[PDB]
Amino acid sequence: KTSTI
Amino acid sequence: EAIECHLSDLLQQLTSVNASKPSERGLVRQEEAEDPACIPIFWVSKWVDYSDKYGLGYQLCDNSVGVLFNDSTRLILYNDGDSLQYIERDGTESYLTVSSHPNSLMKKITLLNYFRNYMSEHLLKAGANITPREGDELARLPYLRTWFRTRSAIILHLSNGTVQINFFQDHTKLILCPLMAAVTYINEKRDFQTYRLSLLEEYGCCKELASRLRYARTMVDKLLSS
Repeated sequence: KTSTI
Repeated sequence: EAIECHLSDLLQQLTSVNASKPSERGLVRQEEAEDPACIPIFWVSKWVDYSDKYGLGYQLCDNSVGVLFNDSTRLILYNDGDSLQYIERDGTESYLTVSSHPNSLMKKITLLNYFRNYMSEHLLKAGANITPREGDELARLPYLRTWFRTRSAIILHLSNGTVQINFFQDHTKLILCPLMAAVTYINEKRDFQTYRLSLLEEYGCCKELASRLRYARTMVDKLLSS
């Protein structure tokens, strides 16, 4: 779960 | 601390702006609230949520990197790749180097490096087209004081007063700073603009910023209540 790719 | 103090100031500023119902004017003049000088020095450009096991890693726009671990401690690596800062739960800070780092910080430094290697390989940089404001030569970095995620956004609270809200559905972003009493809005087109909150109250703004500032009010209240 991360910020925008 | 002054941190608690800056949360109260942001809340008051947002409450004032929203109370004025900025999107409800005879003629909204949002352009009159533009203050490019008020662009933030720091914001979060990338983050990785590994809170199931360790915590949340992030990168600031200056390419420095931090972790807020699940035990409410923070490790921050400067963009020179050697300067370190450890911040304990109660805010106590220690200045270190990866060269001379205490053995006790082995595991956390290894985790910081995991996040560091991941982010420089995976994610887009938020506000990449934005040139930060300034701050003095040898200044210390802020750290992530707290964060949380809702269905609509991830909320990030920096120790320098800044609150950042990244909205999940359309990738719009708000960077709020009580010191400047300003807000930076990053549109879905990654276009951006910085507004003085007092002038937004004076001249009004569009429905989409107004809406986001209402949610921002709710979020800053949540930060304060916790």
